[PDB]
Amino acid sequence: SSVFVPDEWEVSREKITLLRELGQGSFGMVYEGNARDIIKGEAETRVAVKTVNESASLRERIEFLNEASVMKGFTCHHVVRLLGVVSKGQPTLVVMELMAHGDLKSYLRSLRPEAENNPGRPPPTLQEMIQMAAEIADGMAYLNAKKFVHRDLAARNCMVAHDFTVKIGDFGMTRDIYETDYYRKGGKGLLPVRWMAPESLKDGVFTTSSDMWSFGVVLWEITSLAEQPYQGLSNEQVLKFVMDGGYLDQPDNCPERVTDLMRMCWQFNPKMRPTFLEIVNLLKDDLHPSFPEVSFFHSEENK
Ligand code: EMC
Ligand code: EMC
Repeated sequence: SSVFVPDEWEVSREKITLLRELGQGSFGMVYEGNARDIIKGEAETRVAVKTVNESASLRERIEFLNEASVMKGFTCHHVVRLLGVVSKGQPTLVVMELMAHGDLKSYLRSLRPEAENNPGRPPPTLQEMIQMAAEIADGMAYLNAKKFVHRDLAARNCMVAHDFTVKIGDFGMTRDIYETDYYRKGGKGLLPVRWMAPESLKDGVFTTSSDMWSFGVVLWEITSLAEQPYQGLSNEQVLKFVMDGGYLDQPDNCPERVTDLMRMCWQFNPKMRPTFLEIVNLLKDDLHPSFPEVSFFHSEENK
């Protein structure tokens, strides 16, 4: 059932130029490209362009476009957004905003003291960490408001803009440089075990509450510059540790307010964990002045 985006979201094919491949997405390759006159005030804009694999069935091709129509309804400064779609002709293209600094996991790793790709920037300050935290929690609040359960929130699944704003978004690369971030629990499916709440591991259920747990892990990744959670434990060990009530070690030289927030996320009982809106409420008093201008939290949409 092909459901198409509004006229405003259709992009003339001639306005998109694919430049190089960024990597694999759920339906196929993702490319970095240029889109002309796609954003007001900009003659050209760097974008990420998704396509469906040429081996995909018609059904999968239709599903690829229908998903873009869904993603079209996710409009929040703290969520990577759909800029447009070339639905007519082959191949169909879903144009997404390109985050200048890529995913958060790779960005954090580049900030390490001896990283070869170190931007010449210092690891995030307390202030920047709290800002990132509120942006992530805010985008997740928006998504949860849309009844979306991420199921794989992690720094690898967040992206960094040119001004360092962190947004919820990923192309669909479970298998990538981060394949090791997933494990076939019981020889079954690939699960992001080191990011999963104890109840998800034990019963396979995922909720916004399990998303909150993962959010705590993301905060932890910011503090550790994205080390592997429970790096000293094997996948099997992580399963037992976490199901037994274990959680990550409180980061060093980090305020009680922050570590406590992390501890709340890691509450064993999902019911005891904060909601994403509560997370933002908790950090709202010390954020960049633009925050109220763009957050779902301070929006008329937060109902
Ligand atoms: C303004 C809703 Hg993120
Ligand atoms: C990344 C500051 Hg506790």
